[PDB]
Amino acid sequence: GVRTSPTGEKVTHTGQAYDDGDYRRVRFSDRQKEVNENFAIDLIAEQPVSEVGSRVISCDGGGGALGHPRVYINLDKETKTGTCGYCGLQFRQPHH
Amino acid sequence: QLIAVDEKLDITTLTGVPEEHIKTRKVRIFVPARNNMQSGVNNTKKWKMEFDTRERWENPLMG
Amino acid sequence: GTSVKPIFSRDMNEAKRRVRELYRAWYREVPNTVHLFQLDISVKQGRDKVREMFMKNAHVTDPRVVDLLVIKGKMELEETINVWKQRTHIMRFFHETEAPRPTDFLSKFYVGHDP
Amino acid sequence: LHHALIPHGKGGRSSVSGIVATVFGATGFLGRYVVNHLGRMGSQVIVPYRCEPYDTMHLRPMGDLGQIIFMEWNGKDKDSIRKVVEHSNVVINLVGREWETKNFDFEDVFVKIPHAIAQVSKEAGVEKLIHISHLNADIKSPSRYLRSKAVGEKEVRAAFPEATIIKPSDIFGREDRFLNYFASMRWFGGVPLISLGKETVKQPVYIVDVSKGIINAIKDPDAKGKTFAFVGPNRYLLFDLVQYIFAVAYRPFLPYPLPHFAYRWVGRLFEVSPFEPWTTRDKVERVHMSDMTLPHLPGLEDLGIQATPLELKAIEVLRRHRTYRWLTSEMEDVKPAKTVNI
Amino acid sequence: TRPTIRPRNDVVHKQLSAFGQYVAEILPKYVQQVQVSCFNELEIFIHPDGVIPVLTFLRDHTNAQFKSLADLTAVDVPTRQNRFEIVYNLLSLRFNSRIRVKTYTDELTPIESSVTVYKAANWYEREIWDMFGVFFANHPDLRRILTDYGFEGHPFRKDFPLSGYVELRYDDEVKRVVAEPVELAQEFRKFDLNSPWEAFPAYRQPPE
Amino acid sequence: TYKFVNMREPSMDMKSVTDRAAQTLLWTELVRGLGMTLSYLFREPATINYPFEKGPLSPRFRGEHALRRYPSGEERCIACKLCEAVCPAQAITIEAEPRADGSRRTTRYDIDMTKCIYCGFCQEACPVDAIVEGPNFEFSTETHEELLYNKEKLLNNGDKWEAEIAANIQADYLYR
Amino acid sequence: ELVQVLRRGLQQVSGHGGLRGYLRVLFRANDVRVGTLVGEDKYGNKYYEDNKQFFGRHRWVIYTTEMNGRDTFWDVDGSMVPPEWHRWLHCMTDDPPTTKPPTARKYIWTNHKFNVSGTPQQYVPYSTTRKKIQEWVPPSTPYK
Amino acid sequence: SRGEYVVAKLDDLVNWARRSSLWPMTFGLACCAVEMMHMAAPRYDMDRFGVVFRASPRQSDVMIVAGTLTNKMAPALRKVYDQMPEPRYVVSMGSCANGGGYYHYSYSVVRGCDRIVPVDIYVPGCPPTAEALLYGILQLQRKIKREKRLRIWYRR
Ligand SMILES: CCCCCCCCCCCCCCCCC[C@@H](O)O[C@H](CO[C@H](O)CCCCCCCCCCCCCCC)COP(=O)(O)OCC[N+](C)(C)C
Ligand SMILES: NC(=O)C1=CN([C@@H]2O[C@H](COP(=O)(O)OP(=O)(O)OC[C@H]3O[C@@H](n4cnc5c(N)ncnc54)[C@H](OP(=O)(O)O)[C@@H]3O)[C@@H](O)[C@H]2O)C=CC1
Ligand code: SF4
Ligand code: SF4
Ligand code: SF4
Ligand SMILES: [Zn+2]
Repeated sequence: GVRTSPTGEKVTHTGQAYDDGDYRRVRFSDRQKEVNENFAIDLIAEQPVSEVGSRVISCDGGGGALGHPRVYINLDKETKTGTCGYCGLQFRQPHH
Repeated sequence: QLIAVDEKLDITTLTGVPEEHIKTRKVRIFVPARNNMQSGVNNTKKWKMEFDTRERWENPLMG
Repeated sequence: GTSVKPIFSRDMNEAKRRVRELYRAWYREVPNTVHLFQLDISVKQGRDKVREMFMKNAHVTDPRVVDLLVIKGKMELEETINVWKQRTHIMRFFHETEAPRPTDFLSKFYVGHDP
Repeated sequence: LHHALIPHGKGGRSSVSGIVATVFGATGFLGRYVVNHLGRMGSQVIVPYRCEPYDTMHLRPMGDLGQIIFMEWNGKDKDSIRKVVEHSNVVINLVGREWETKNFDFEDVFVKIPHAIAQVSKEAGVEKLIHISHLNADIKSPSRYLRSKAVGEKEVRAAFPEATIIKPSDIFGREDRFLNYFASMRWFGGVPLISLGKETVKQPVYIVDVSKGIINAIKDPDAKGKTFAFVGPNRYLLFDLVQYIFAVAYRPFLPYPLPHFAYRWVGRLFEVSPFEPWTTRDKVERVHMSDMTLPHLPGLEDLGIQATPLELKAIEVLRRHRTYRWLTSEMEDVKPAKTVNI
Repeated sequence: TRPTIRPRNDVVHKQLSAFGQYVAEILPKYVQQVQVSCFNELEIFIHPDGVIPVLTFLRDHTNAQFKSLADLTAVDVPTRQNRFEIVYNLLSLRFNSRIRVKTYTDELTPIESSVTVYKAANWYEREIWDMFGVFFANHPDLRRILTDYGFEGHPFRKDFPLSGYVELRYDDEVKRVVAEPVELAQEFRKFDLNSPWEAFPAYRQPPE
Repeated sequence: TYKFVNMREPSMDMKSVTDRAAQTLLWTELVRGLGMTLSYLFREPATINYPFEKGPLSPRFRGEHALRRYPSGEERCIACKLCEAVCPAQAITIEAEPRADGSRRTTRYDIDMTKCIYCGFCQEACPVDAIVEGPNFEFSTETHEELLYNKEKLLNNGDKWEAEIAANIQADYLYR
Repeated sequence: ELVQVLRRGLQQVSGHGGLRGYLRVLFRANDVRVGTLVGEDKYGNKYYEDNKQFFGRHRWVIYTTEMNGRDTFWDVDGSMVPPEWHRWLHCMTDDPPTTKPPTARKYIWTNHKFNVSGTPQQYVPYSTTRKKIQEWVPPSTPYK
Repeated sequence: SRGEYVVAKLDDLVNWARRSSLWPMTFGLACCAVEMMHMAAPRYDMDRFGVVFRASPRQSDVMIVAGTLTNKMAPALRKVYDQMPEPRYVVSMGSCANGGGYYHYSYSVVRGCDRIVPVDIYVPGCPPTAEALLYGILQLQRKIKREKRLRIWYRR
């Protein structure tokens, strides 16, 4: 989700872009500014919320021992989904 | 035999420390306070000596 | 007796004679150093530098510290004579590349925080 | 002051000085010293170059990581000048040739290029401009070099009213063409001097003094629209100066007088070299021209610089010109020269 | 207790204790303490005046015969009045044993050179002088060995900073390498790793 | 148990003395050396045709660093700073903060590759397999500054080398 | 036996596509061996194999003459190999990406890039964190 | 034109001659000299590219700084670099020569050989493999191929 600064400089996922008056933009003259094009926040926002039939769900990020440490998520609040503290995936109980 | 030197001990001229970092420095002799986040007290036994904090600035490259 | 043993000298007088002996050797060596290392300084300049290096430690009153200083000066003299040192090491005594740090209050205040 | 430009540190290699300088002509004799002094403080130096990048290797150890940036530019292209001075708050102009190449004459390197640099710096928001002219620069001199220098000086002043103009005189140093030039003519058997060098007076200045003066002018608020004359502490007759030069190099001195027309002729003959000429007619004119005395102008003493006399620095340049027999001779052995001091 | 714990050797412990008592009995004038570690290492602490007698006895006595000097070094403990601790590690080829001899000194008191007893000590003592500033009396040639020429201060001492006081670079103005006060682009980051819970109760000190 | 290497004395037989004399006068041992070197002349050389052929490597090989992602495209790194605490050369610098969605993610992640000793302790310490040493080793630069990686460069390295890093991890994670 | 190695050399000349192809490979790769084509690349590289060679020569790549934007007829480098063929070519596996393709991820680069050092596409480091201290902004209106 | 074509051809010939004949100084300091030796070994055969070690600096084209530079050695390295006849090139090998590496915060180590001599190629690693140094050498060859000395002289 790269947006362009009013100076014409690409803005990174962190959000740092030089101000028009910053002399440090000269390092990109005759060269380029390195910006990763895939934003993790937007990529994780696209994932669907998983509905499960239990009050507590488990997440290891997938892949078994190739993911993250296994954690257990509580799904008792009906106004908000449960999010993994490592992976970012969202879970909820069937409502409505 | 022994020569009976009755002077104050001073090894300043032998340590090779620049005279800036001997006269303008101020050390603090203290027992460190317990980290209030934990109840362990093993880090409050000995005495520490540290120097006065000087200037730290941001690198123009990489910050 | 303070239970302290000497290195070489037992009072300030022998320490002073060793200092004087060392000083003569350094003073004598200076012209050979200027010729051998091909330094762009005068013999007067090098002898003034030797004088300044000796006077930096003129406030010492401990014969043991004076003995150790003379020992270090002997090692320095030996390195120069045998050409172990390089024009680099000899000219480090003069600090040509260093901007002189100001000493008055106002300049220190203007530049930064160091006292 | 744009926080990113606030000075920080102890003025060393890793410090921040707040100076962002675009040094034109940084690949020359004076440019290397200026860039070294700027990078000592921890300044951001922009080095515009047109030569081969191999000829800029010596400037890379002069700054910390990221503090020296090399960009390509064209003297006749103003977009390049805008590109290199866009983010700078100081611009230094050290561009100049001592001979006229087929692609650039004297008024291309001393008039057109300085004027374009000054105008682009003014319209790009640059705060300080340092322009280097000659001490003997006037519009009525027999030398095209000095005429172009004077025209370019006035035109730069027109394009950048608050620019600092510095007029040194016969800079001498290791990579100089002054002390080196005289030493180099030993091979030609004799030393040709117009009127035996008895009617010419020179006041050479040390290269390090000029670099320090430029650096001090960069960081002096009162030196905005002033003009400085960078001269040495002593004035010498040309005969005495060349005699001292040959004495320090321990070479036999065999001077002879040469008429102006013949020595101009041999300069013209040397001019045909497609490479750097050994000497030119303009070099002859400048060598056998007395140095102007401008006491109303500020000098190195007004920037805190105590001019270094030639006697304390001639050996470091002329020892390379000695033979093995005299290679280890010391500095105070060669009887300082006679001085025409007032 | 078998798989993961290092096994004990009581026979070597008894032998080393007996030999430590033996050395202590023979040299009462200089020996101040004898220890045997829990992993069978014999340490003998001596007064600084007894370096030559104790080392000569340990090299020449028929029962000891510690001919080879394995290592000689110093340890710096600033909280002690005698700042420096001189450690001698000797190896016996006849009896297949190793002994350690320890003494002390400070910044101004010289230690007697051990070069006559062991030829190998000449470089080791030069390094101790270079790194800690301990002067050795009667050394045939005492000078710096590891540091740069004209290096000021001793690096191994605790007070000396990790990065030193000066750094080097080449300057094109003077056409040589120059020394300047150290400036760091990125300062070394100090970590506080010690835990405030006691790990080894067997080493607990009295609380005064 | 020991053996002697040079305590053999030669026989004083008349024919043995004659053989030694013939060796001295006719240089037989030197001819033997020449024969050995001639035999090597006719062997196939061990040279490979770089850059068209490459030396063998292993999945364990430690190469240029990279920051990895989860299959969904979310970054794996959670700014625990275990890699920073374990780095023997102090080559890693990390800053973090809560992201706009509250996730615990870094804002700065630099590795000074002129400080790094390429020991791989950082990827052993990482609990989520975020930082790895990839298989790339041909990344020489022309300036010093190009070897001071930041988070953008490392994430791009991960995106570029994932197809190989994942396969190398798959072949070796059972030894870890 | 000598006539047979001569036949083998002649067959090497013939199997490279005539004399022109033989000279092309001889002046590009400095090698005239012929092996079975394991597969071709997305960018023009070809990967061959010859199991009768000793370990190290049994696999090789003939680089493409035209990478992303430059002409690589003479100027080739090892950084031109994509990661899957990079794994196959360095003998980290026995499986070419033609028989065992890598897993597809949406964030994986669809276009490999060589070492871009010395070109305008070179990486330039910078600080990725925001400004730490904010300064007070004086009011725009006069005070007296 | 005609003169620019001639100077372009002469640039091509000179650069080809210079890059095909790269003679490094027989110079090495630490760990990385072992991998440089392995590059000289039969598997990689640095000789087959025209690259042969020669002891004398006066007969050297390239300096490869392979190992840690210490404050005691820096004057010697600068001395042997200054005695190389030009054109001369410097390749930095490994972390220690690149930026100080694993002794960066030491009191006796120069934080990068580029504080002493200008560096043309920075080869990263600890130590870089023999193919890494080979890649660096071929990259230096390409950089030499890219230089234009007589084109710039002709346009002065
Ligand atoms: C008369 C005396 C003065 C001149 C003497 C000259 C002697 C003869 C000239 C020698 C000719 C050989 C040069 C051509 C060989 C180049 C080979 C070819 O590969 O070059 C390619 C590019 O073309 C060359 O750069 C052309 C260079 C030559 C240009 C024309 C030569 C002009 C000669 C003019 C001589 C006139 C001098 C007379 C003055 C009195 C790139 O190759 P490269 O890839 O890198 O090398 C292999 C690396 N691989 C494996 C990756 C492929
Ligand atoms: N040195 C002296 O004795 C005196 C010097 N000055 C002035 O000081 C300035 C520099 O002195 P110095 O450095 O000794 O002169 P140099 O010739 O030694 O340096 C010349 C500089 O100008 C650049 N340059 C020359 N022509 C052009 C051009 N046409 N287009 C772009 N860049 C060009 C060169 O770059 P490249 O190398 O790439 O051409 C080089 O960096 C000059 O203006 C000179 O007149 C004043 C009084 C006396
Ligand atoms: S490989 Fe080792 S030195 Fe390099 S970043 Fe990881 S832990 Fe630090
Ligand atoms: S890379 Fe791994 S170890 Fe390092 S901060 Fe991120 S999650 Fe923690
Ligand atoms: S970079 Fe690593 S391998 Fe090379 S010299 Fe330094 S410590 Fe040794
Ligand atoms: Zn998860």
